[PDB]
Amino acid sequence: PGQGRNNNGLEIGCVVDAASGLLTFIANGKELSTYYQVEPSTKLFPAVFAQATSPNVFQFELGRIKNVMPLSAGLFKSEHKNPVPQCPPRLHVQFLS
Amino acid sequence: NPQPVDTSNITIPEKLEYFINKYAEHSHDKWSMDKLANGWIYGEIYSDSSKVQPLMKPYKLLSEKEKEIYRWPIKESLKTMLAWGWRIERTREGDSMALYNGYSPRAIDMSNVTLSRDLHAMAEMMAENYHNIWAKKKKMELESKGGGNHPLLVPYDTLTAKEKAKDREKAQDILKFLQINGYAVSRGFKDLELDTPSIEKRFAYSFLQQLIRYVDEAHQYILE
Amino acid sequence: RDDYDFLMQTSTYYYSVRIFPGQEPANVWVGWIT
Amino acid sequence: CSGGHASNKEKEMVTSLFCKLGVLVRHRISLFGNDATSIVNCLHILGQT
Repeated sequence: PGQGRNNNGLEIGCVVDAASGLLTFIANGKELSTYYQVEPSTKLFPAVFAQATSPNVFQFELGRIKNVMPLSAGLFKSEHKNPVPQCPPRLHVQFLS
Repeated sequence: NPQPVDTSNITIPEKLEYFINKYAEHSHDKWSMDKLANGWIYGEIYSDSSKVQPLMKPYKLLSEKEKEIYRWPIKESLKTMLAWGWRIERTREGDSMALYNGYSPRAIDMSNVTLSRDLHAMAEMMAENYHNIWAKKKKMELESKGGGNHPLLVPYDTLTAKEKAKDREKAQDILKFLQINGYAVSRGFKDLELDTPSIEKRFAYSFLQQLIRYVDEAHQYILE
Repeated sequence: RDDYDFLMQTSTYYYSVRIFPGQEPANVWVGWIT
Repeated sequence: CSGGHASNKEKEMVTSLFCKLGVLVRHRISLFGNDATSIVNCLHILGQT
C-alpha cells in the first residue's frame, strides 16, 4: 500500500524451510512474491542492511508465527524442540567493519 | 519590529486540498488524544465541570463550522510556506491511496520521523516567521493596552531553547507529516547559472579592482 | 491454536524485523546472507 | 595544491599596482608625511609578490 504504516512499524518476516531450502518473506501479514530457493547445507545468517535515517532504525524481533519454530530452536541444539522463543547471550548483532 | 511575510494574496492549489484533509483529521485526532488524557469524555453538552466533550466524534461526524478556524492555522501555514516560493511535489502512492479510500483512537507517533538538515534550516526559518507573526500580534495587543512588556517578546534568536520549543515542534510536526505523505518539499528555484569561470568572480580580483580604481583616483589627486 | 505435533515435527524457522516509524523503508533491506 | 592559485589576470593587474604606486612615489617622499617607510615596506612585499 505504501505511505501510511504508522499503525505498527513495518514488520518484515523471514521464513526459512531447512528441509526444502525455500526462503519466503512475510510483510505486514501478507506473503511477498519474491522467494529464494537455496541448495543443501547452506548456512544462512539473519541480516539487515540499513542506512540510518532516524535514531531508531530497526529491531531484531526473535519470535514465532503460527506453525513455525522460532529462530532459537534452529540456532541452538539444546533448544531444538522448545517452541518458546529465546535469545541466549551467545547470539548478538555483528556489523561489517 | 517584525513583519510577518504577508500571504493573503497567495492562494492554495487544489492538489493541496488532499493535504489540508487528513491534517484536519490528524490535528483532530491529536486534540482528542490530549482531551482524553485530560479526562474529556464524549458528551453532547460541552460542560467543563463534568468533562463531557461533544467534539469526540470523528472528523466526518464533526460539523464544518468548527472545521473552519480549525483549518485556519493549517491554511496559513501552507500558504506562508508557499509564499517563499517553495515547491512541493506529490508522489503517485498518494493518489493510489486516494482511489483506494466508537471513536477511533489511532494516532501517529511522529517523534522518530526525521527531516534532513536542509529541511531543518527550512523549518527553523519558517518557524521564525511563526514567531514573528506571534510577536506582531502581541505587539499590537500590547500597544492597544498601552502598558506593559512581555518577557518572550524579545527577538527570535534572543529566545531560548525551551521558549522556542513550542514553535519549533509544531514546525517539525507539520513538515514531517508532509514528508511522510510524500509531498516533496524543496526551495522555490535552483541556480540557473553561476559565473565560476569569471576571473573577477573571485574575491581577490574584485578587491584589487577596487584597489586600483581608488589608487588611480589618489594618483590624479596627488597630481592635483 | 497451533498444532503441537506438526509444530514439533516441522523444520521451518522464523524471525522478524520491525522497521521503526520514521525510518525510510527504502533504505532498509531484510533477509539472509551467507 | 589545495587551491591558492591567482589567475594570470590577477598577476598582471598586481604588476599594474606595483608600477602605478611606483609612479606615485616617484619623488614624492616629501609629500608623504613620514609614511614613506610604509611605502617602502609595501614595495618590498610587492616585489616578493
